[PDB]
Amino acid sequence: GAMGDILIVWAKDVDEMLKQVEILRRLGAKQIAVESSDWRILQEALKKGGDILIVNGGGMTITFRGDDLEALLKAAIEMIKQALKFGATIELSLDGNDLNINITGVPEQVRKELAKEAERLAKEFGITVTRTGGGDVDEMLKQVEILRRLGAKQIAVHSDDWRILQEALK
Amino acid sequence: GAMGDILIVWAKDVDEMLKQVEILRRLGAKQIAVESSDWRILQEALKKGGDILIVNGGGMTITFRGDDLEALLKAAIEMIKQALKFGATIELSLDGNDLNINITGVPEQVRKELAKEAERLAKEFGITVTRTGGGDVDEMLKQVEILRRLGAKQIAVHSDDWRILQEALK
Ligand SMILES: [Co+2]
Ligand SMILES: [Co+2]
Ligand code: NA
Ligand code: NA
Repeated sequence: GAMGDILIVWAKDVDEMLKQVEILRRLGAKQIAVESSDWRILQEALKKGGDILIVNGGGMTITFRGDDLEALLKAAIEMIKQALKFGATIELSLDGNDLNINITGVPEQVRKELAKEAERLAKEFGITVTRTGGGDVDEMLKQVEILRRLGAKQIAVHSDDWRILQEALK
Repeated sequence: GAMGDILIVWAKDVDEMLKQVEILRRLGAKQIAVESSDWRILQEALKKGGDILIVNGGGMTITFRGDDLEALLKAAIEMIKQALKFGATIELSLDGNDLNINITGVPEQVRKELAKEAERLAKEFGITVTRTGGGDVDEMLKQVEILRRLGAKQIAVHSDDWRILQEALK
């Protein structure tokens, strides 16, 4: 189309992803890329007829959940300050009662520390936290091969994530 | 490669972009996609031999600059709280004395309000701010055609950004 060739959907829930894809198709979108830390969401994107995926191999998505938005924001803000100081690239978005934080470009020991602070911050502010991805490099290599067997044509990875993973492979 | 087909570089400076691309090529990267609000950075990515670009049509990058990181973070945190409440998707990263905030999925009037808060917050915390992109939809359509004439093969756009732009076109 006139504005581009590919639309990028960041998918945090299978149902929300399928609804978003259908809305874009009705507006006349032809190619939709799906980004997720959740391997099951990317497999569902392929099943729906997509073939462009954005993976997160070395990083993770932290999801804070709670009815008080100001408490989600206080938890998220501490994660953001720490992650940026460690040199990570962050993607944030509000989705109902959920605040999603996609973190890339930090080594395994730093990812482990951030995942621990997420649990601590959730207890402090009286909210729940979910962590998606964070796998070792062998799990990533296995899940990418599975996406390819299921008919992925183009798999994209954040450069900072790819550089962390290459250093870890060596 | 084994981890994917395409590496994504978020480029905020032409020189930093060219250095990043060269580092990835030395590590054996074959296809590198460049993302920027800055049309000149995307044209430079094409000149260097790239052909996959991620554009920002309706949104903007806010860049806070200053020697005190705690002051950059206080300015950034207020932008993050406001932008998330308005339903925008945000991308953040520290780059030397710069804090970069890529904002998509808010209408023109809300983008205008956020750009004003950025100026105000910069004055409050004694730091400088730069705004990149924020163009009208006609400028986006013109700059996409220019990227295509300069040899772009695949242009990606965030779905939230594309939906804002489609509503604005109508
Ligand atoms: Co991403
Ligand atoms: Co982006
Ligand atoms: Na903290
Ligand atoms: Na504020």
